[PDB]
Amino acid sequence: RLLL
Amino acid sequence: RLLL
Amino acid sequence: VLLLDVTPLSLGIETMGGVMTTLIAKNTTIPTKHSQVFSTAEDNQSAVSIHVLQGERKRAADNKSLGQFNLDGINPAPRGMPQIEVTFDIDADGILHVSAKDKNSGKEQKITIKASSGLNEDEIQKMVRDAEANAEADRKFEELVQTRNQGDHLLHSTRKQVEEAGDKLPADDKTAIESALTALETALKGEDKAAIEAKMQEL
Amino acid sequence: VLLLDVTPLSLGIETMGGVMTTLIAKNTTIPTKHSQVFSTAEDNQSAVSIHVLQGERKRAADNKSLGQFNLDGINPAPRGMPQIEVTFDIDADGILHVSAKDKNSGKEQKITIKASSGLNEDEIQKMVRDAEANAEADRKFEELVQTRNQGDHLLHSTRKQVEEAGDKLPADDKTAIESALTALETALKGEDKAAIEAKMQELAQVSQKLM
Repeated sequence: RLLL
Repeated sequence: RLLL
Repeated sequence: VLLLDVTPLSLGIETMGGVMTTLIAKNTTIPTKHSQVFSTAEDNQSAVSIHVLQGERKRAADNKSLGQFNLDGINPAPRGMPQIEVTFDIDADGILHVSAKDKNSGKEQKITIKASSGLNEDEIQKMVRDAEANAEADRKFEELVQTRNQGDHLLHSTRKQVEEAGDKLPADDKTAIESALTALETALKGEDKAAIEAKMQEL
Repeated sequence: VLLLDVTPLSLGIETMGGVMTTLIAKNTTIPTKHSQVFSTAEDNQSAVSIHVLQGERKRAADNKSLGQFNLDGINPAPRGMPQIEVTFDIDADGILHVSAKDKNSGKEQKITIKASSGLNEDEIQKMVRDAEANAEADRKFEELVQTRNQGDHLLHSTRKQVEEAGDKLPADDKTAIESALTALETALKGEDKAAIEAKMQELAQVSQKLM
């Protein structure tokens, strides 16, 4: 789960 | 989603 | 034993794709705390924006925004490698404590949202209903973003793979590549799963 | 209008982590077809095993196995790059058609599971209850597997990154790394979210002279  |  | 304090809707953070990751699921008896480790999407990403949300939809956009905060100072790294832990904590008072901490550099930012914050009892029922009214259209979004995100992963995997064998790649192979990559990325900006899986296929 | 033939339990496939990805969610009106693209877990992986499952749990092990099949001949590639499409298709007869096709090499294998297959009306109610009973413990597995899998990604990320700057890497940095890598991969084999994140952290502090 990647965050921008 | 990867598989083996 | 007679009555219970429960979270009326799910609480989570918005992630890559425009989706929303739930950290505290709907109807959890509030005095609870959950933490999940996330990372960055881009290479050399220095900060992450923790966008707090309340809702049941798949689109972070179709939910209640409780607040947002930035956790910067993330030492440059290959995307997917920095470790950032987001921790949602709701005390008996029903006050939400959303912290993020670089599990390496030690940095940590915090935000505290008071219990009066959120969708009122009215908005809570509409949320729940739209969730159900749209359940399938929401499912379309889920399968879309998973694929979209996977198309992102390919665009980069490939782009970098070019360097890993620059001259090793004969013109009209290497040129044939640079072209489709352009094509896919444009498709990713789109929302046609069928089209995205196509430009993916092309590469 | 008076009756709807519908799926009693969710149908999906087992994916990395020991988890299970749902392709046709519970109570879907059957005639339906959903496909989702997956990939491989290992570098140079040549085949993928499509393990079909019926259930509501998070552990593919706590669900009903309707069948399993292999789609091989996947040309060697960097992990996460091959494209495999799994398509679950249930017709009006309630017959399930699970196909897997290399979205590149064109290879495609299939399996057809008849509607008499799966958990009976009984097992179906037990499945649903346990799902509710264990909801939280299942929630624990999810967060674990998500982390575990992210620990996996770190082990390899770092392992390869070693090569990309082998000699550029000073002894007691490069040695301080291989050691942590050895420690983490073990933690991954276990199931302690805390310790997995712990070794992930250790590697994140040791492997810094190449961040």
